[PDB]
Amino acid sequence: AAPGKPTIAWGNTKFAIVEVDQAATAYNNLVKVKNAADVSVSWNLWNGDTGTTAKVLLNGKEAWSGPSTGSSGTANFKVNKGGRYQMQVALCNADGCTASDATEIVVADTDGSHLAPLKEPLLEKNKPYKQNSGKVVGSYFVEWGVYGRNFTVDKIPAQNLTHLLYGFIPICGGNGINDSLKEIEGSFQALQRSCQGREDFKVSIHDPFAALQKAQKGVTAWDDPYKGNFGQLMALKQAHPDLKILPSIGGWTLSDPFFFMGDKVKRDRFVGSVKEFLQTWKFFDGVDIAWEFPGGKGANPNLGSPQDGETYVLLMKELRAMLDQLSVETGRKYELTSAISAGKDMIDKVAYNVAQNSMDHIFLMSYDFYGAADLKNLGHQTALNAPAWKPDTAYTTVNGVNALLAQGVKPGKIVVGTAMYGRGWTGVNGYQNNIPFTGTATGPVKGTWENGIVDYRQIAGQFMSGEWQYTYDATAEAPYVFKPSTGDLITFDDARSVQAKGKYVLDKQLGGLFSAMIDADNGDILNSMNASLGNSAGVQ
Ligand SMILES: CC(=O)N[C@@H]1[C@@H](O)[C@H](O[C@@H]2O[C@H](CO)[C@@H](O)[C@H](O)[C@H]2NC(C)=O)[C@@H](CO)O[C@@H]1O
Ligand SMILES: *[C@@H]1O[C@H](CO)[C@@H](O)[C@H](O)[C@H]1NC(C)=O
Repeated sequence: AAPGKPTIAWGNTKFAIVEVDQAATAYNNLVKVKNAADVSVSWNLWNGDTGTTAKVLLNGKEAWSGPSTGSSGTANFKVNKGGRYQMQVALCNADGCTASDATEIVVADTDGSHLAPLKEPLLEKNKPYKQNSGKVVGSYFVEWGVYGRNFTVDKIPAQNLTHLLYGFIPICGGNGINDSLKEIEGSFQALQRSCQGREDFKVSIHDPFAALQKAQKGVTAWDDPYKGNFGQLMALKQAHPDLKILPSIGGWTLSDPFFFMGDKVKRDRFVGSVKEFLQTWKFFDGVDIAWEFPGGKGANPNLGSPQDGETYVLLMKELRAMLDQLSVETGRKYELTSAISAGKDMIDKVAYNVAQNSMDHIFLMSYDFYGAADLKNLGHQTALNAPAWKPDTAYTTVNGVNALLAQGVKPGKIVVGTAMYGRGWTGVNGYQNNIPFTGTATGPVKGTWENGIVDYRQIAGQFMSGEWQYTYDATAEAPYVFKPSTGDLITFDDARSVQAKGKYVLDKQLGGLFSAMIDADNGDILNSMNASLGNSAGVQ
């Protein structure tokens, strides 16, 4: 007679191709990429003959076979593809095979193949749009936004984006390499701990707790291998397979290492570490380079060289070559993008007409044109055009676009930036003709989280009532609010100025719109980005 029916032993059923060490702070130890997950199953036979061969089946296909030598057994084998499998133990003899009932096993991998889709309702004022314009609709999400801001990946209105950028991936390095981080309490030390035993100029993760270990919706079970932002982003990819999720390397305080990459030894090490990062974290779709900025004038006053423009072009070409190779190895398309200064002087330090051939999208940082760092020269921080009271204003969106086009950049490469926050001043005084910008300030406006910066959610929620004036400057295409009793003046984007940018993008055949930072919107800004680019209302 055929063997008795085996009973699968109670035991762990959750396995991982990329293993996470739960007691490690160094990135080198935190993540272990394997070629396959090590899976184990045991069984007992309570009734009948134990057979002569035991097999482990996954969805009916043998993953392991061995002699059946007694009433209990154990099998260890490898599984090289993530997902969920119906696992059975079968006992066989010459008279037949008898299979256990199925037990589901989970084999995790960093594409999120083991995760249920993270498909969350739109929150606040966000309304559904279809991504059918063919234009970029992008936004950055910041790693540390999950703390005080409480803005997690399940709050991203992901169906309303084509591109979600993750800020920010650091480049390893201590003294002289990441000195800009020392201005943020604890942050330089946090990077040194993440990078312990890891070569300078390789990428890492700045905050492994936020990125991988903090419990979040959909990744709360203790043995879920990937939690935090990365686990949720994997689940988000399962819900939105066409969303491009890009890691952004750099930003204001993590850009110092780029200034050393004129040394090809370092640049090669960096590019290779980016490839390894994308092979490790399969849910990412390419790389965004947020080097602030070639030539200097970013966070570090001691960095910047006339060589930086050449280094930037070489870096883009080598990144593209690495991504093209990764693409044909995987069958996937990978994107290379960069966030760049929108000032003409800064733009002209780089030959973007050359670099554009390596890049899918240029994220033009057409914001922060004015702010509390200068209390004497006030202006619109993210306007399309110059205002009527100063038509020679240098820092406008159009002037940045025009600087790129004049180099020879194709317009379809250029993604115009919108702000989901305001910048502002206090004590504005001595202005003429009811235009507060013609005055001078005494300090920064009180911020939501940081001095001189106010989330758009708070502008709409608190500063559009009471004593606050509201004015839309139709020449500049820029709104502003002003409280005369205290001289508080805030410059920001609203639905109308975003609409003007979207129409400008369509008219000039630009690439689309993007914002920083997604957590600060109440929905008004992203809704307008979508509508103004011609995306249809509804769900896809
Ligand atoms: C588009 C651009 O280059 N904007 C600059 C701002 O980024 C600078 O403010 C800095 O912003 C970063 C985040 O991007 C903060 O981490 C940093 O603390 C902040 N620094 C200061 C001094 O506010 C700004 C500084 O003058 O310069 C541009 O606006
Ligand atoms: C900007 O400064 C804030 C305040 O210290 C910090 O939280 C954040 O990491 C900085 N942003 C970037 C992109 O460096």
